Amino acid sequence: MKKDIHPKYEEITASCSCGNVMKIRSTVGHDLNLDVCSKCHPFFTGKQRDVATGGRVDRFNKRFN
Amino acid sequence: AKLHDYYKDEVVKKLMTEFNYNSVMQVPRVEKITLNMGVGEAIADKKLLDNAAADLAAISGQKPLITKARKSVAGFKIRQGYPIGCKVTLRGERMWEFFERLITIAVPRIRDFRGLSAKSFDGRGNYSMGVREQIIFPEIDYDKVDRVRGLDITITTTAKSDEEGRALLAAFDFPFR
RNA sequence: GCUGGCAAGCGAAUGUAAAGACUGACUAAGCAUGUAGUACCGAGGAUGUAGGAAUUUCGGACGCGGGUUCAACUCCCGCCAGCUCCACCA
RNA sequence: GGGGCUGAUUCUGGAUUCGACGGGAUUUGCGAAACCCAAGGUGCAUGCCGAGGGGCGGUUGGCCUCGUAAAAAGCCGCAAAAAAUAGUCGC
RNA sequence: UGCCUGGCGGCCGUAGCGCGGUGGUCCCACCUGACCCCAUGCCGAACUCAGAAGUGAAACGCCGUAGCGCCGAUGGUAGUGUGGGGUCUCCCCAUGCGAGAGUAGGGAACUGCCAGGCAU
RNA sequence: UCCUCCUAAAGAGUAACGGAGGAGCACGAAGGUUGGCUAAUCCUGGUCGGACAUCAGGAGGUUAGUGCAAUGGCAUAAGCCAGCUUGACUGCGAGCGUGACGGCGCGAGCAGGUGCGAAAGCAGGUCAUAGUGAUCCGGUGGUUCUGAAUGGAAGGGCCAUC
RNA sequence: CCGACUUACCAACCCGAUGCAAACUGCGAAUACCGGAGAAUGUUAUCACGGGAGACACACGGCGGGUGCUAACGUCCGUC
Ligand SMILES: [Mg+2]
Ligand SMILES: [Mg+2]
Ligand SMILES: [Mg+2]
Ligand SMILES: [Mg+2]
Ligand SMILES: [Mg+2]
Ligand SMILES: [Mg+2]
Ligand SMILES: [Mg+2]
Ligand SMILES: [Mg+2]
Ligand SMILES: [Mg+2]
Ligand SMILES: [Mg+2]
Ligand SMILES: [Mg+2]
Ligand SMILES: [Mg+2]
Ligand SMILES: [Mg+2]
Ligand SMILES: [Mg+2]
Ligand SMILES: [Mg+2]
Ligand SMILES: [Mg+2]
Ligand SMILES: [Mg+2]
Ligand SMILES: [Mg+2]
Ligand SMILES: [Mg+2]
Ligand SMILES: [Mg+2]
Ligand SMILES: [Mg+2]
Ligand SMILES: [Mg+2]
Ligand SMILES: [Zn+2]
Repeated sequence: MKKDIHPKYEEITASCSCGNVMKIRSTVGHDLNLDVCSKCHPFFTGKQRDVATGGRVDRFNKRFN
Repeated sequence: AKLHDYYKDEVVKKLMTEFNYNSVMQVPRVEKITLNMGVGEAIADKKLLDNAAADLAAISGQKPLITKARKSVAGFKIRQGYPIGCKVTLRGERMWEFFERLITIAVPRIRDFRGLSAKSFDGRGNYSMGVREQIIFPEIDYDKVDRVRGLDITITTTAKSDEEGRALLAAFDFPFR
């Protein structure tokens, strides 16, 4: 690395809304205190259901046949 | 290089028995990580180049190299030597440090993240993939930015073949389809 | 369900047919073909590039072989089409 | 049959016709032809000789059929034989 | 004295590509990390300065492969300097010099210095 | 007027109102040294980005490039960047090539003082060939000179230059 | 009608052959020319300087050519 031409690059804490607070190195400065992350994103860890044939909610079949 | 030191032995053990290797050096490795802020429509105002060179510096702490044209394509009316974009390349420690940030903190600021393409290999499996915004990175917020530009990330690896690179990335837990 | 059959009735106290073997010609028909999957399309499994949205050049400075070009009708040759000069002395 | 000037609104090498009309690529829904399938329903068909088709004739002969072959009807031609067309303008 | 390795040359297209798989006791490469003293017009991609945990995986080198690139006879042909001729936009003879391409074939380099590591 | 190719017959030279193109410049860097580097074209992947840019890998090896027209060359690179600088110096110059001549060009090396490189060494412009005009007459600055009786001056000569 | 299909037609690279080029050469002669050595021959035929000229209108044939019509007792170049 060259001299002081690049910005400061030190470890900065990052806490999500789940059980993972990381201490990766970043130049952001102030602590992240971020939101939903890879370990808790709905991509592979929740709500895999999609709109794939849900259908109209039927309420007519509540009076007679 | 936390992910490096943690997963190096594990991926070596996996890939050796997967591909019938006979040496430690034969396992596919990671060469570098490259990223170019391809700012083309910036001929009229040079301030876009400075904005790109600041946003890329914020994304990865370094000084982006202001690239120059070498062909002067008339389809956009450009002359060689004029600044067009800025590229940043990271090796080793910085490569690993940026890799964990692009792996872990990349989802919250992006939308419709249903995975990444599994056919982004340039024959030899170098995994060039693009993102459509910069605020995806935690370093850059939306209040301080005026324009919206993406990135052309490329994780250049030592893998001999595309399937070896894909196995490399899957062992590194990258979100494929 | 008429019912062989008894227990807890009768009026103040009584409805009422069902899909599980398919072992086999593996219905017929023009011999065949599926014994519950084939003939049939559908979510019973699904995952893909026609067209609807916003940005650009393309026309039109020409009649045209090119060429210097990153490139032009605007730069230098030749193909025509207009203006103009000469085509004379023996 | 031969020379010179024009083929330039620019001569000075970089016009978005501002617009409608071709063509490109980017961001959206879907229809086995923008998809790759027999599994729910559990019926009587794939194909095997197919009959000539709206008023008339006809398409890879199967888009329409069934019993052992006949009316054929989902399209195309005759057909819609409103295409007769700015403003001003005589008895 | 024989094995292979390193450095410098001669010879620079039979001396170069493709395929097969070997080499680590030595030497080379890969590599570790890097405040220095040096370096990137960004990053130890290259220079390097501190070394041997591992590997011959890429290289480098070695052995065979006739798939190539090439070297290429004899004979023949084209051409011609002289003299002498015809039917003279071209050709014949006596003479020497005799190509290019294509056949037969050759071929998977030799060789000189030290510098070590090997058996002797 | 000058230069490049062929006619030009394998040394030099060689004509036509022959066939084809350019030159009457630019550069205090586009020169010198040192260090470093190697394209044109095509294929694959990738956010706008497209037959086209900026990226990552591969095929290929000069089919790119030379400030310019053409020829001959350029890998040690003459092709491209970075640091320092003015040798784009002064007086000479053995030898040679080319011209009838005026002339033109190459040139080892010497003396003085510089630039780069640790050093060996390189630099007397630009990869080379076009980018140019004799003499006379006058202008400008210096002069180890000449100064028509003397001492200066005028003027002339000498050097640089218009 | 999708067109079954080739309709005396045209059709990028890539390979396999067939030709042409003064301004194409991965190759390549004879002759021409320079230099080094040697015998034989030629009235120094060789070079330098000085005095004196003449001359710068050539043509044909042979050979390799431009131009022309590979036409001219036509024209332009090189050798005898
Ligand atoms: Mg190996
Ligand atoms: Mg012979
Ligand atoms: Mg021969
Ligand atoms: Mg031969
Ligand atoms: Mg000659
Ligand atoms: Mg150099
Ligand atoms: Mg010095
Ligand atoms: Mg030059
Ligand atoms: Mg005069
Ligand atoms: Mg006096
Ligand atoms: Mg004076
Ligand atoms: Mg000759
Ligand atoms: Mg005399
Ligand atoms: Mg005389
Ligand atoms: Mg004369
Ligand atoms: Mg005369
Ligand atoms: Mg005369
Ligand atoms: Mg004559
Ligand atoms: Mg003659
Ligand atoms: Mg003749
Ligand atoms: Mg004649
Ligand atoms: Mg005459
Ligand atoms: Zn989380």
